[PDB]
Amino acid sequence: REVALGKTVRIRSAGYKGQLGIVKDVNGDKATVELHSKNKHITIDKHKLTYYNREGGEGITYDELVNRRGR
Amino acid sequence: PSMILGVAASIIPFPDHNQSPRNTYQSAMGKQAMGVFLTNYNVRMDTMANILYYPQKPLGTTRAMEYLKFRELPAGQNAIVAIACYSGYNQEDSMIMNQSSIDRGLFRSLFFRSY
Amino acid sequence: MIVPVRCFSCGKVVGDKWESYLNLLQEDELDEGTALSRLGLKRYCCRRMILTHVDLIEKFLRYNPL
Amino acid sequence: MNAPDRFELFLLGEGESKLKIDPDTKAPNAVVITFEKEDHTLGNLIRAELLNDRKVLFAAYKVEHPFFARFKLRIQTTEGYDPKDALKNACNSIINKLGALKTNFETEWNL
Amino acid sequence: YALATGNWGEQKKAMSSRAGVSQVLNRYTYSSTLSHLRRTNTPIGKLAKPRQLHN
Amino acid sequence: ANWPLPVNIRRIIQNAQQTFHIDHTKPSDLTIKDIVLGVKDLQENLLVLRGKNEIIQNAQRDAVTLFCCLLRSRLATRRVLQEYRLTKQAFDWVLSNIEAQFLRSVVHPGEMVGVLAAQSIGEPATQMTLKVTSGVPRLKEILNVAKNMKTPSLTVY
Amino acid sequence: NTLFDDIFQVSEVDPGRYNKVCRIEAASTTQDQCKLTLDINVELFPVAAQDSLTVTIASSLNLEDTPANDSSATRSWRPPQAGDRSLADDYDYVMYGTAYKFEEVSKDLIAVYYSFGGLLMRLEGNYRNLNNLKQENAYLLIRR
Amino acid sequence: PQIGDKFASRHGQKGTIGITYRREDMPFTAEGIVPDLIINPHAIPSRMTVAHLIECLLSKVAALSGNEGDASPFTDITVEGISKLLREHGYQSRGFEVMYNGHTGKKLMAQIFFGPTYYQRLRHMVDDKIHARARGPMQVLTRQPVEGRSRDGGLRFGEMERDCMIAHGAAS
Amino acid sequence: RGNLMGKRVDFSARTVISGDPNLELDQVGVPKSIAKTLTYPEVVTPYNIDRLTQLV
Amino acid sequence: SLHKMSMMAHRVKVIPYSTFRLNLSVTSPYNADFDGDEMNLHVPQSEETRAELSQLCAVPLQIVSPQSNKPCMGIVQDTLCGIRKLTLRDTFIELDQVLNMLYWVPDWDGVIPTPAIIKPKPLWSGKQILSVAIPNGIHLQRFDEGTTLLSPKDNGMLIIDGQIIFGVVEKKTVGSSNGGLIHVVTREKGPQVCAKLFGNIQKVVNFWLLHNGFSTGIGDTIADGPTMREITETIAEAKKKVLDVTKEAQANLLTAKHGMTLRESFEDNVVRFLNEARDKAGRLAEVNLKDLNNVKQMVMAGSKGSFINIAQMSACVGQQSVEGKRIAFGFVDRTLPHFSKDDYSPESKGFVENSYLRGLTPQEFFFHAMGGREGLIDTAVKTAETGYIQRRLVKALEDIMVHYDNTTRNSLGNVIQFIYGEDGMDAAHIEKQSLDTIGGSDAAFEK
Amino acid sequence: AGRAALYKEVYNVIASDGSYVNYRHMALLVDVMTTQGGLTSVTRHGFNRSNTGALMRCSFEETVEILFEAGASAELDDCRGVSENVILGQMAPIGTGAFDVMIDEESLVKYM
Amino acid sequence: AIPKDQRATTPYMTKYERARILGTRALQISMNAPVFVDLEGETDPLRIAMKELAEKKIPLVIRRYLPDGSFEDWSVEELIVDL
Amino acid sequence: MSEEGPQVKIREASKDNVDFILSNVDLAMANSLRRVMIAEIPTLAIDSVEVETNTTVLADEFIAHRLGLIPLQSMDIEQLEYSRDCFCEDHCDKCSVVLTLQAFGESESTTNVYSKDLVIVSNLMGRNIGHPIIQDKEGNGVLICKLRKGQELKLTCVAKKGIAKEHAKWGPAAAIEFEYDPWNKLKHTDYWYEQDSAKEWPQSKNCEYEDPPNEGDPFDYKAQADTFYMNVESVGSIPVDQVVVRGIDTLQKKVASILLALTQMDQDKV
Amino acid sequence: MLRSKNCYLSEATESDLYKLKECPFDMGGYFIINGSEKVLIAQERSAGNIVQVFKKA
Ligand SMILES: [Mg+2]
Ligand SMILES: [Zn+2]
Ligand SMILES: [Zn+2]
Repeated sequence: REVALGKTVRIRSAGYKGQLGIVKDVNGDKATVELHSKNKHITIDKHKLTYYNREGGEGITYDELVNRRGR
Repeated sequence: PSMILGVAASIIPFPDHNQSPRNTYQSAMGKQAMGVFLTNYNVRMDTMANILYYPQKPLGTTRAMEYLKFRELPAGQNAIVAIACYSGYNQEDSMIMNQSSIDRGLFRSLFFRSY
Repeated sequence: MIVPVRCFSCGKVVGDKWESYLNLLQEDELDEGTALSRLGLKRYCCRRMILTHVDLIEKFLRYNPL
Repeated sequence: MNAPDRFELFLLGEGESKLKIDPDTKAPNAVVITFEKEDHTLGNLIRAELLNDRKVLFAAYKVEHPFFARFKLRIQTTEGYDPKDALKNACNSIINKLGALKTNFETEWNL
Repeated sequence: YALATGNWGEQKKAMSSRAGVSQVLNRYTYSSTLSHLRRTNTPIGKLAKPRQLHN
Repeated sequence: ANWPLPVNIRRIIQNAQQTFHIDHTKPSDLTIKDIVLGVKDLQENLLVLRGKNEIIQNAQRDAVTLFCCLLRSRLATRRVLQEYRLTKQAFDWVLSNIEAQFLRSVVHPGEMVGVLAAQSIGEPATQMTLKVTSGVPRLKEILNVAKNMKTPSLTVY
Repeated sequence: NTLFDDIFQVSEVDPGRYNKVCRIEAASTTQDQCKLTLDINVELFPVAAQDSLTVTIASSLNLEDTPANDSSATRSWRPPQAGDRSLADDYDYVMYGTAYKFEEVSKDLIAVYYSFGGLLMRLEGNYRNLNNLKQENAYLLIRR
Repeated sequence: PQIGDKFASRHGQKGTIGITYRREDMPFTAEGIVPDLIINPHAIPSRMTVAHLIECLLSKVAALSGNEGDASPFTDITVEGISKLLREHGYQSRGFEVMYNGHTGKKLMAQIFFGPTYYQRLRHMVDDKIHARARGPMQVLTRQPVEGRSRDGGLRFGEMERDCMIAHGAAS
Repeated sequence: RGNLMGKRVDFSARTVISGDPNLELDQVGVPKSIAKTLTYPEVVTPYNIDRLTQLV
Repeated sequence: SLHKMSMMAHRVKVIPYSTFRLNLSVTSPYNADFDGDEMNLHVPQSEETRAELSQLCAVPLQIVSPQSNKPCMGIVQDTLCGIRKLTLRDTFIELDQVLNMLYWVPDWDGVIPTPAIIKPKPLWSGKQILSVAIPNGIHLQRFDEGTTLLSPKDNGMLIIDGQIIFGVVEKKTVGSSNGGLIHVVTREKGPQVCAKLFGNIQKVVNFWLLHNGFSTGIGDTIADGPTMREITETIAEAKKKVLDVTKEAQANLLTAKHGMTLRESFEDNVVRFLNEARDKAGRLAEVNLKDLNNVKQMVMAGSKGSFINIAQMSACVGQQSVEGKRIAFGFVDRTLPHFSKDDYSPESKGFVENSYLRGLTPQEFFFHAMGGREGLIDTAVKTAETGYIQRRLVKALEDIMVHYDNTTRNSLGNVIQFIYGEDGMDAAHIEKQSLDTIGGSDAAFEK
Repeated sequence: AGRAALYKEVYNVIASDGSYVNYRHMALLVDVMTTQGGLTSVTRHGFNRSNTGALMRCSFEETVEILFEAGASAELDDCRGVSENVILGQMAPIGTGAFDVMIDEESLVKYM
Repeated sequence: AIPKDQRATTPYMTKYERARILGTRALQISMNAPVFVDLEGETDPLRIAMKELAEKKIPLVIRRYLPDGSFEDWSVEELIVDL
Repeated sequence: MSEEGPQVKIREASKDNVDFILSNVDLAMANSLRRVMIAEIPTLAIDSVEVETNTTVLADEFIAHRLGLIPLQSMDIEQLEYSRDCFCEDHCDKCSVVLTLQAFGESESTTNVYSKDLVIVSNLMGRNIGHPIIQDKEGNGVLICKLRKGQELKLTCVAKKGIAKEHAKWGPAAAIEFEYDPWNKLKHTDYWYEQDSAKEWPQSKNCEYEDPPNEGDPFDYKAQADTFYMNVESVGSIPVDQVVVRGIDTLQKKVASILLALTQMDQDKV
Repeated sequence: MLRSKNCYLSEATESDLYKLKECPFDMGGYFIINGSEKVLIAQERSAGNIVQVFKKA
């Protein structure tokens, strides 16, 4: 149901701007996104973080709900 | 006379100026030191493997370990040590480490695990 | 494995002096201390950075790559 | 993993302010000021400049724990002198001294 | 089996055979491997005399 | 003469002297009869058993003999009127404090005295260091009740 | 306010095991009983053998503004400012301490012990009349 | 490396990191050199580890001179020779240095021993030993918490803990 | 002795200890992860209902 | 968990790092260091259990140990050295540091004490700040050797109304002593007051030591030329005496002590002479050391070290012995192949002449290795035997209780003691006192 | 006299190194070990051979022998010992368990 | 059997008794149970229990068991709390 | 000569080191200046590294750390906004600088990779930032990695503004020498000695700028520390004079921020 | 066991060892069975054919 599941995302704003990670568990509004360089998990709002492609490409906002797809 | 010691005891500098239990403890705990165990790594699949980022040869070298290839495969680093009572946070056996040195790559290492 | 970029204690950049140190040691024919002084390292914190450094990168490069 | 983030020692978060003054009931005309995200850099300067004042009867600072970048400053002034006025005067004197030092250093380096 | 389990003998009568004869080589540092390759053991199966350092 | 005892009389009298600001020069208001009666009342007020029959009364009487000796030694008339000079109020305060401390120092029923004794004996044994046998082997042979100890000995006077 | 005054010629200064505190022995140059043993900070107030140091014990340091009318207890001592003249102006060494012992040396000689922090003073008088107004905390003033 | 990691010297002087300070907070000498590690002096007299100080002095002299130092046992190297070499380099006979406080900048009353020392990082780290359980996996036979940290096990309440709690009197 | 005299219990933690001069005598520094893992049941009652709801 | 102090109830304080942090004075009952030790934590799950732990197993409630009738906690490590250095008579502090030190005290009322010296420069003694940390209402008086009301050696201790008058603060005052400050504070005021005193003293001493500094070095173990010459002369004299004893024994002129053979008495004399020589050399080395020596300062404070350590590090290492006897003849009438047969000289039998600073020859190095091996074996065996003995003792006395009739009975109800301790007194509420009536002479008693 | 000599020997052993132990603990130990007419060694053949509870005795050593003997004979475990309560998982009658707490009506109607 | 009012135990409250009553009262207040004192801005059950015990307003009865089997009932209000 | 407060006297000037004497200033201000110059000056350094291909014998984290430790030019660091304060998504030309490094092994001998091989691909908009600092005579720079034939290293970096407090890689100063009172006139320290103090303790190089103490003179208890000798060494990202100026400016900015917060809260509370 | 007469690495030079992905600093002396290196610990025993006489209790 939730689009944000297993898709590589980039953290925007806050103290982790520009970081790359993969969201593992999503519940309610907060989304748990792991970190690549850092071995820790940070929970942030799904709307704030942008969405990228698994292989690589342009980044998009949380408008994936309208598109109902990836990339 | 210095050849009466073993492989582990040949690493200790000035062992004649130290108490025997201290030498025994150092010999026992030397095997747990972190360093480049072999140059064949990155080609071997071992269950555990720890490699120091920047291994450094000791300043106080001994003639005995020249044949043990310790200077070619060191298992430690040379760090500036000050013996002082600063802030009272290093009592008993605790020690105080510089954050800048750690950030610059002091004593950091790699961990390898194979499944 | 490879020479550190910066000195651990203070932070002086010593990663650009390894080749010069080797060249001084191999044809200029002087002891390590005078070569270190010539390079520009005056504190023993910086001197120990390259005086007690082992270059294991060559051993790794000896193996055939992909 | 329990490593605090490296930006928490100099960045103000949410819900907390840089300054916080609470009146002290132990002594008259005494207040306690809590600074968040600074330590051991400007606190010593503030304490020294307050001690340089003649209407300040007490000036000290301390850091409760190195883990958290915060310190508490206690000022006791003579009757009729608000501690906030003393703090403002000390800050102004520090600003003037720093400006003079910068100007002198620039003048010396110019030649 | 004898080289792997370390019990010097056949699969049967393992409990009556010596244990620890064969051990996994310790590869954590060069000194540890060198010390492990030059190690001896005294099978004792309470007594301080055999453990003391003799002249 | 130095033996462990429940209540420290010297600390109590020093605290009373410090908190009452004795002049050490003015004559005291205490009387010999009052001092003796107060000492006797304090001695009779120390209860450890709180029984009504003869056996329990005798046990309570003879279970505080050392403390009574110490109290009599530290509260003699000559000592009070020469060295530790207190007034009537200070003397009453000292007596009340002594009684309260003695009552608060009594053991509490329900304590695991056996486990406490076992631990208090075993800790020095673990902390014990290295011709008469002594140390860990001697303690082991004492606890096990060995019929043939390594080093028997005799002492004849 | 003043409770004592003498010349107290000093002799036999003992350096001791310290480097900033010296224990000295003195003797009045008037009464033939007064003796004084005092520890002083020679770093701030150097003292040599065979020297005369006028000592003075005062209940309070305040001048004629207050005629030693007690008070001034636990006032949270403040740094001195311009003016506010006190008895310390005349003297060169002022110390504050606590009395803790009142041993009687003999039938007429009495001894008073003072503790100025870590430094102790033993003052011995006579007839229990010279050192009669010594009851509690007081200031010690020394003039060169 | 972080707080709790085990670090040991070459003379049996093991220890763990208790606090971590930045460069500014660390004490500094007149030349601006800050130590990488700080060791309490209350560990030398009890263990009588003179070789630690001798090796530190020899390493300092070697770093200053640039030639490798010899620490082989039963040799002719003495403390007086190392002290003379250090004095020739112009630092101190006994290796003491004058340091300044990192918080206020005031000079320290007591001089501080200084010099490089070889240190090794052990295999024991706090990240591989921290455990915490609250109603985890169950056993089959005894229906008691499982064994081991990797299996999310629980701590064992031994007989010593039981009798200590008995002595404490906490029956509930 | 291994299952009745002494057994294994829940709500327990174990880690390397360290010194802290700034902590009081009756105080222990619990790591955040350990505190998060361990829990203590609290009965929902007046005088703490608001705090319990905030924690939930 | 050897004793009841090995497990106690604390208060949770969340910290941002993954390691247990505890006060330094708490480690002593736990017998734990910070070299890799791990310690367990248990969380109560009910209100009654929490109340029981708070009111029975609290840290302040276990200050006084009923085992040795002494406090189980005290000032240790560098805090002891700092409190000894601060209280010294020549230590003076200025206003800028005094204000910070006063503010560091959590329960400071807000009154600045009057400085000891006011006229030349306002200076506060360290004893003044230490007394400020000490709560009011505690009077302590201890007299050491040669201690009077005007003690010049600054020995002993006298506290009036929570104010230090004279005397250096050392292990005998703020340590685990019989009549120390901790015991008096715990007996007079509540345990919370004692815990607050611990915290305040630790904070002020740590701040002062941080802003003062303390170190140690190789030069602290080096003695001057004349002292080393005297030590060498003493060792030579002892060796000459041993040689004379051997020469007398070899001529059958020696007389054996009753109950001993001709060899046991000779060995006893030799070891006695060697031990006396080592003790004399160590005493000379300790006397030669100055007051500014770091090792001497640590030893005097009592935080760490001892006279034997200083002796072995500066003057001479003691003779290596096995099970109390000298090194046995491993070979045929020889200790090592480098010696000759039938050699009874102290050097060949395991006597070390050099110190740790000077370095050891291979023979004494081997002898020291043998001694260390013996020590390790002794510890390994002793720990197991003591564990078994402790388990048996605990299992044999786990059902003994004191009932409401002040009688000590087991589970079966049998009476073992009609009154606990034959006096019915709690162990933790007993102090060592002297009875004046028994002592003294008849004339003095009558007077 | 044997008990006094045993206490003296225990004190000599304890005080040999220099440590101090309160007299009450040693006195309790020697009284327990000499409660009967002779020495009761702290071993399998000593204190573990009394008329105490079967579970408490079996918890120390020789678990199945003691249980077998109890089954063969007619042994009733009155069960107020600490070991029995620990086995049964009940609040032992020690420390805070030596008394029961009850609620009275008169206090309730008087306080309210 | 109950020893009438010729009781012979101690007229004071032991530490174990204090802990047990404090824990029981803390649990009872933690659950929805009446409080016989003025909370006065306290919300921790244990502190409420200590406040109740301050003026002996706890309706609890101590039953001290003799080793034989007899027991005597002691009221909380009549027990002196000196510790 | 601008104002009667602190005074300066430069003993030596250089592109990497500056020697000067501080006068008419207190210990607290000098210590604060030293601390600010150590760990308060903003600097540009590589923060995030994207590794495309790595066939070398070095781990990705190793190369990332080595690249992050490489100094970069920060002359115009005041014209670059903080990443957290920018309105972009991850990075842009107004808040970050993008650098790309490509290396391949063609020659039979080992092919070294130097910091001079880094190429800036973003638009600097005329700002003097992002250029790697090269001070070697050969003009090579910091050795990043060594490659043999057949090995390739392609990766992209982005540089972000930061201070040394967050990470030691942003420090612009290597070592700062701080010293005052070459003679023990203030008695601020006690000299450890065996037989003599002057003989055992070497004289500092700054003893020639102060009058030697006079024997047989009373201890001056009214004298305080007012003269300080400071030497500042720069890594190379920022010149030493600019380092000192930026340190003074940062201290002034912190004090001004404290004053502004005090004024704002006074206005709000009144 | 490694570096024996029947092992391929006995006569191998440094270049051959590097080609065979073997560390030249390796010493051998162990057995490779099931992919895990095994080392035989020397066993200590009393020498035979020796006449020894002891005293009993
Ligand atoms: Mg340990
Ligand atoms: Zn450096
Ligand atoms: Zn941007």
